[PDB]
Amino acid sequence: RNRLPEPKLEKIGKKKVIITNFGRICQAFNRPIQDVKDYIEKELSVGGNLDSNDALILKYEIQKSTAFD
Amino acid sequence: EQFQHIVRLLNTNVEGKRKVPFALRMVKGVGIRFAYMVCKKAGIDVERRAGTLTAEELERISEVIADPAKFKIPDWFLNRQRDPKTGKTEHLTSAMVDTRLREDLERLRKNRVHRGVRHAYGLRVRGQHTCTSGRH
Amino acid sequence: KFTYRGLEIDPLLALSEEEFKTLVHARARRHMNRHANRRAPVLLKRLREAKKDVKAGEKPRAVKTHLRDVVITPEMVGSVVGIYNGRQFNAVEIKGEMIGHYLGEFSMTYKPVIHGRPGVGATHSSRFIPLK
RNA sequence: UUGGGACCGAGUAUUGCAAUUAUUGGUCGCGCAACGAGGAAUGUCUCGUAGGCGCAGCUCAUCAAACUGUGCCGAUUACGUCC
RNA sequence: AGCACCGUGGCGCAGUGGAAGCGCGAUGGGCUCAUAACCCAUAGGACGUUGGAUCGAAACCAACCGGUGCUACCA
Repeated sequence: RNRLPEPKLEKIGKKKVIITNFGRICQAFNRPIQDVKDYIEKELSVGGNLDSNDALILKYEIQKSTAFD
Repeated sequence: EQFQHIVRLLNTNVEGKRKVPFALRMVKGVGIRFAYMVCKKAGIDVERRAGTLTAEELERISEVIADPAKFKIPDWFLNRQRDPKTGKTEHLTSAMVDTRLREDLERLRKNRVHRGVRHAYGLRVRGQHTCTSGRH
Repeated sequence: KFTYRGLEIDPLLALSEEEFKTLVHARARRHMNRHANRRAPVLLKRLREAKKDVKAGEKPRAVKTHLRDVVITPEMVGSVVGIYNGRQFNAVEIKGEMIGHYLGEFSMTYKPVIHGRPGVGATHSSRFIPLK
C-alpha cells in the first residue's frame, strides 16, 4: 500500500508526451536514471530521450490520462 | 645609426613609433596633452622615436609631465583638479591611475552612497539603461 | 580622520557661508545661490535642537523628514536623519565624508533585484518550462 | 595603429520652484572594452529613383539615434514571366 | 572455469599507420496563421587502463580490467 508519486504528463504537439515528474519517481524506488528509462521506452517501442531538465520525452501518443501507470 | 626598439619612459615599455606624441599615449597620456612639446624642451615633430638622450633628451619630457606648474600654469588640462582629500593636485600618471581610482571607489563603498552601491554590483553608475544592453 | 579638501572638522565649521560655497563642488554652489529665502526652514531647527540637548557618549535623537533635496553642510554633521524612500524612514548618521552630497543618495528607493528563474515566454523556443 | 570608441573618475557653467538614480553642454585622463565585412534566413525598391549627406518644423524650462517636411551629391540592372 | 567477440562525444556507432567524425540528442536561433516536417549555429572526447613494437597511430603485440555471447556445472 506504499505511496508512489503519481506520474503527471503533458501533451505537446499532439504527438509527444513529456513526463515532468520522471526524476522524482526514479529516486523513490531507489533505482538509477538510464536503466529505468530503457525499460519504459522498450515496451512502448518508441524513441525520445531524457536529458533536459530531467523531464522525459517520448514519441508515443495517447489521449491524456492517468493510464501511464 | 642605432634605432629604438622597446624604450622606456616610466620603466614601462614603449614602441618606437616614428611620430613622438603617439608613442607617449602608452604612458596615459593622450594626444591633446602632448602638444605642449613647445614647453617640453624638445619642440620636435616629424621626428622618430629613437632620438632620445642625445640632444633631444628624454628627462626633459619626463620632468614636464611630473610637475606642470613651472613650464606653464593652466588647469582645465589636468586629470584631477581640486582633489576631495587634498586642496588641489595636477596628477599625470601611471603609476597611480590604478591606485587613485581605486581609492575613490573604496571611499564611496564605506559610507554607502548610491554611486558606490551600484558599482559594487558591477551595474552601470551613470545615467544608463539595462535590460537590452550591455549583455555580457 | 577625514579630509574634505585637506580640512579637518574645526576649519570647516569656522567657515562663513561665502568661504563655504567657494570650497564646494559646482552643484552645491549652484544650489545655494539659486535658493536663498530659507528653503530648509524646519530641517535645520529639528536637528540643532536634539543635537544640543545630548549629554554625549551617544548619538542625538533621530529626526524624520521626507525631504532629500537639501545639501549636507558641516553644521549638520553628527546628527541622525531620516530620509523617506516612499514607505520607510531610513537610518543614516552623518559622517564628515558626507559633506558635498545630498541626503537622498544614502537612502535606497528600490530593492536591488536578484531574480528567481525565468518562466515561459523567455526563450522563444517552446518547452512549456516545468515548474517555474 | 593615430581605425573605433563602450565603460569609467575629477573640475565647471547654464536650464528649473526642485537635476541625487550622474539632465543638458563644454576640456583633461580612462581606450591594452568590443568589433577585421559577417551562418540558416529575411526586408523594399525601376529615375532625379536607390544609396550617401546635412538643415528645419514637430514635442517644448531643459534634453531626439524618433516622426513630419525641404534641399544637396547621385548610380547599377531589368523594362519580363508565372516557376 | 576456459573460449570467442567487443570497449571511441549524453546514447548507438564509423574509422586496415600521416591519426577526432556520423546518426540520434541536449541548448539557442530560422523557416510555418500554429504543430509535425525541415535547415543552421553552439558546447560536449584521458579513442578502457598499463607496458611493448613502430620515424610516426586510436588501429598492430602482450598484461590487467570491464561488458556480452558460447561451452563448463567442480569431492
